[PDB]
Amino acid sequence: YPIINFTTAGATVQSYTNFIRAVRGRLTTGADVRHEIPVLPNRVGLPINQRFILVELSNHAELSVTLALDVTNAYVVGYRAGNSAYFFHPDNQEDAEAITHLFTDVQNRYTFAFGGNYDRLEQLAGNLRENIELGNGPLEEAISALYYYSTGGTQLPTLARSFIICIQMISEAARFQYIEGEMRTRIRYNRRSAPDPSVITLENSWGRLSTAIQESNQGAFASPIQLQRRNGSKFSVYDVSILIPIIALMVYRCAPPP
Repeated sequence: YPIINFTTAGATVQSYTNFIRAVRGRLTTGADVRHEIPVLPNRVGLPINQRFILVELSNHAELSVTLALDVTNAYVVGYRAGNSAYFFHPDNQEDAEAITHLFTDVQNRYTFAFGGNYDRLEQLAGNLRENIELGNGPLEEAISALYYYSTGGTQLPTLARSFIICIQMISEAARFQYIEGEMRTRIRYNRRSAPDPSVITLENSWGRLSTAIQESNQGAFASPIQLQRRNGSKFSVYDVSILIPIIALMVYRCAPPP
């Protein structure tokens, strides 16, 4: 499976940008595009040899971890740290069988009983996304946390918090240039900060947005979608046009019309 590398050690806006750009290139072929927005591969009939991509994260502490992302939704399905790999609770028999194709040579394999969805992770973390700082420092720390979990150096709440950081800085950034932009800002000024409502709402609305766009009539939504500004004020999206600079990838929702 394709591997993309990134390190928090000496990270810059440019190195982070190249990284996210590479992730997007491995996530989608670039064949399916709608109203200028790339669509991730349809999971139906997708060969298992093209189902995942690996993201190896390293940090200043010289510690590395490898996350496994599902190309059909950009989810982080699990990770390997040394001789141990951990997977989030599979959701269907298909996903359960699919992850056995990852890190096939790790000595110890484990499957968590919980999922990687935010509601769950925030619950185990004891903190909501809005109270979890993001940036290069948090990422660097998240990597170490993930690394020492198997040896008992990381408590579950910290592990969950770490997943929340990685998922947003990798998967969400890949999905939205607007969140990749938020992370670029954090790196550029070396400031760690929790995601504002604009980031939070985009993250929660990815599925709805992907579907609205794909089912739109020549780009116009049948029903508007409500997002939030940085100050938390509400604003409506009635067309795909306004999302072009915001969403970089969509989950496959339907076949494109003639």
